[PDB]
Amino acid sequence: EPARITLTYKEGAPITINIDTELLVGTLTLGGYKTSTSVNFTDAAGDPMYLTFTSQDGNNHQFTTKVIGKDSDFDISPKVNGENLVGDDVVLATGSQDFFVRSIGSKGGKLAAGKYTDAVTVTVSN
Amino acid sequence: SKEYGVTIGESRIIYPLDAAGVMVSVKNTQDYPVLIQSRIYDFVVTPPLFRLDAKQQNSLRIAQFPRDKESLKWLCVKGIPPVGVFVQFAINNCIKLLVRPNELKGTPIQFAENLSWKVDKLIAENPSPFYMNIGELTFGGKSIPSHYIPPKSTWAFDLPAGARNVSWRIINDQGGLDRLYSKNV
Repeated sequence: EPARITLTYKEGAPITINIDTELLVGTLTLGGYKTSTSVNFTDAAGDPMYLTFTSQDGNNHQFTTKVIGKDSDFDISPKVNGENLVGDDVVLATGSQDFFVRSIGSKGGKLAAGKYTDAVTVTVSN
Repeated sequence: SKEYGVTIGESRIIYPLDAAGVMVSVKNTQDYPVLIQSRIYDFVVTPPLFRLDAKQQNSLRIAQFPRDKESLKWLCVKGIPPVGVFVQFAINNCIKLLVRPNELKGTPIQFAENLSWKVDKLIAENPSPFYMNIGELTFGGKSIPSHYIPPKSTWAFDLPAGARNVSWRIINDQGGLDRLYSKNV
């Protein structure tokens, strides 16, 4: 048996400026695996529990997001930079699991229009 | 939408202690090229980084401890691809690298049934020299987020109404599910 892992990212609605909280930034489907703690989403910011998006205009405007999902209807989450935001460890749904990337907020506020990015590694420990 | 995928040709490697090496194929199943970045965690992996083109497969060499027990490492294989929001992902596919002495005489499934259970947490006891990589586990008919049980050791699980039946399947050397065992506690 091969160990195949896939990810699909479906973009969410446009975000308009503070930005609103709990906004669906986009949806991730992880597939191919044979628990939530076996999956870890990491980024350069390395903020525990959140993925951080940074502006490309050199002003270092940031906002954070969480990654969360539902089990067979408790809130669950993979590790994000090494820690879980909500829920106990749970077995992932058979075949594939959806996770929702959802907005939190800006610690600094004062965002500006433009492009914000993040580069995210998804580690799966089969 | 954006797609990502990395496939490793096996879901575990059983590495005979002191053997010269093993080969593992890696596939870039996507339509763009990636750099493949391979690592061992707690051995060399050649090449540690190389370009793998769209739809292509290549091979990695894995090359070399306690002599009574298995040891465990992880091989991780990462594919790095080339208010508006733009996120890029990379998959880092990790599998068990189980270093197994020749002296050990058998495999995990021969000792799968020997797991004994206690509550003190639900504590599994493993008297075998192998890792018991459990793929499915229940107690009181309730699901328990699973984990491996280390050789000659124990592991403790958080409890999920008075029922005492534990059932488990280990994952075998071919990455298949092994037989269901069941015991009263």
